Amino acid sequence: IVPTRELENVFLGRCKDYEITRYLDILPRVRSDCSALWKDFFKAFSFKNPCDLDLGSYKDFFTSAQQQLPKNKVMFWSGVYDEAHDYANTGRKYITLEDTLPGYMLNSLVWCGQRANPGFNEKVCPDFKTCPVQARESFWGMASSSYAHSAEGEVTYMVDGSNPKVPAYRPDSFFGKYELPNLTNKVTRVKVIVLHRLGEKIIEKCGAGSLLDLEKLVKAKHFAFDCVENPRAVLFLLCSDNPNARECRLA
Amino acid sequence: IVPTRELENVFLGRCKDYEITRYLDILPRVRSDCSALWKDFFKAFSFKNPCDLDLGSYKDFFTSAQQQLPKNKVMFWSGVYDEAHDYANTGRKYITLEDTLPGYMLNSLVWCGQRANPGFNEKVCPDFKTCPVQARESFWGMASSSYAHSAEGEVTYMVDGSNPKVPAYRPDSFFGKYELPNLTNKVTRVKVIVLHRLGEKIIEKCGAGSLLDLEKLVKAKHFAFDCVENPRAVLFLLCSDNPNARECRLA
Ligand SMILES: Nc1nc(=O)c2ncn([C@@H]3O[C@H](COP(=O)(O)OP(=O)(O)OC[C@H]4OC[C@H](O)[C@@H]4O)[C@@H](O)[C@H]3O)c2[nH]1
Ligand SMILES: Nc1nc(=O)c2ncn([C@@H]3O[C@H](COP(=O)(O)OP(=O)(O)OC[C@H]4OC[C@H](O)[C@@H]4O)[C@@H](O)[C@H]3O)c2[nH]1
Repeated sequence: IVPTRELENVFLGRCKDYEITRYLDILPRVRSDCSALWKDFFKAFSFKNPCDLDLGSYKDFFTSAQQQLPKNKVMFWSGVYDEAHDYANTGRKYITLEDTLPGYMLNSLVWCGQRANPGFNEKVCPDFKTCPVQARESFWGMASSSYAHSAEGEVTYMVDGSNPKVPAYRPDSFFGKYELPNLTNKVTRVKVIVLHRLGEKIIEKCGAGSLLDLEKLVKAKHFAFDCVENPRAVLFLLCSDNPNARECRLA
Repeated sequence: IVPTRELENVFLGRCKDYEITRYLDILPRVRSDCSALWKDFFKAFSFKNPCDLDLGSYKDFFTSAQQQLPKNKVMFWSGVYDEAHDYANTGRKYITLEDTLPGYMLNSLVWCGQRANPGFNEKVCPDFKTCPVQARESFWGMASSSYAHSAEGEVTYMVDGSNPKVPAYRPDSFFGKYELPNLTNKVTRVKVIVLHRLGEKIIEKCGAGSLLDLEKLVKAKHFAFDCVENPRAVLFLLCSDNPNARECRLA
């Protein structure tokens, strides 16, 4: 795995771009400036073995970078990156982690520590299947935890109901590990959107299988629950990429 | 209008973000430094009255920032910003100006010259509706000229076929003034997509009115031509935002 070149300049430029021009009437600005956020992010991993991290490593960075999130708008997603982010629509309909400042800054980036100067590796990072899980998930797991902990009102969760190999809800996804269990009593309701991919066998349904497990967990955390499969607004987005599909037939 | 804050920092950050991380497998990198782009850009408007620009002003910036564009994937749009960009899909289906380095760096920014130090106005810029035509259009007009100049193969032009106040095709739009005249013999075909917004009345149709004007122009420059109104992939995208529209009735 190749680390991102010029990591600090990419971080600092995305940061400033965001601060001044991104999600302006959608998410609040952070108090800390871009240089103070870099200091917190860099110290989490710098000057240490690339596997020497834990879930507390970026704690100071996420405290500085966390934004209050708009009630009823927070979305989580598993196995449907593209469909969830198309539907959420750059913050216009829902917020995803990828719209928040830290999620926007680090999305797709690749970085790791080293002990020798300059304290990070610009040549290679290890396959993180090689590091303990708490190190491998130190950044995105704490991102998901801090994100979910800030959610208020109804939350939305979009899942894949057509994957034979991967249940729609599973406790070991980032959602199952970091998000569902970290929703606070300021959350009222979990609304599940199940994707039934076009022209494919339906593997999971509302009220059965892992959606029923998920329903039970939601009610045990004392929230309301509802679930829908291909609501129309979402079906039309699917149809846009596959217009000849049977499900998309008009009048 | 209020100008963008920290224009240099925004421009440089967006520049560096793009360079390293954006459109990597879709559009080539430019040879120039972010600092060398900023100098060409700033000198175009700095230390001048705000309305003192013409088509020529930004010439060096656009010569530096110009990327070779993927054959057949170049899209133009008039009056349908949001729908054209949703369908083009961040470069996956088509390229728009806003996906290229200069379009990305300046998209939605506001800036203007002044003559006293620091050479730009950080308080107020005129609605350039106060400036002469060639000064209003100095930047985006020269952007559109240079973009159109680099297209090869088929190009696609999406227009609004439902605006009673503005014809689908206009010789004085950016497309008629800056894009169409600059298509080279490397271009083989102009493919028009007419949008008919849902539950609104139909104003323009292929083969008639201003689209007929456009068809004759295109063929006289020796390009093939075709035209379609709400092709299904675009329709489904319109329906996803208004699923109750009668045009969206499912089988
Ligand atoms: N957005 C992102 N960019 C990256 O560069 C990255 N690298 C690792 N990850 C992690 O890999 C995960 C994708 O694995 P899935 O099976 O499709 O589904 P879940 O496992 O439930 O992830 C989705 C949840 O976390 C985010 C969001 O809030 C959502 O609810 C990323 O989420 C992220 O934590 C990343 N996530
Ligand atoms: N901020 C901003 N960013 C942009 O990327 C941009 N692109 C155009 N404009 C301005 O938005 C205004 C809207 O004018 P219209 O009737 O919707 O369409 P046309 O006049 O045909 O301009 C659109 C074509 O040129 C650009 C692109 O390649 C597209 O093909 C225009 O005065 C244009 O100068 C822009 N303004």
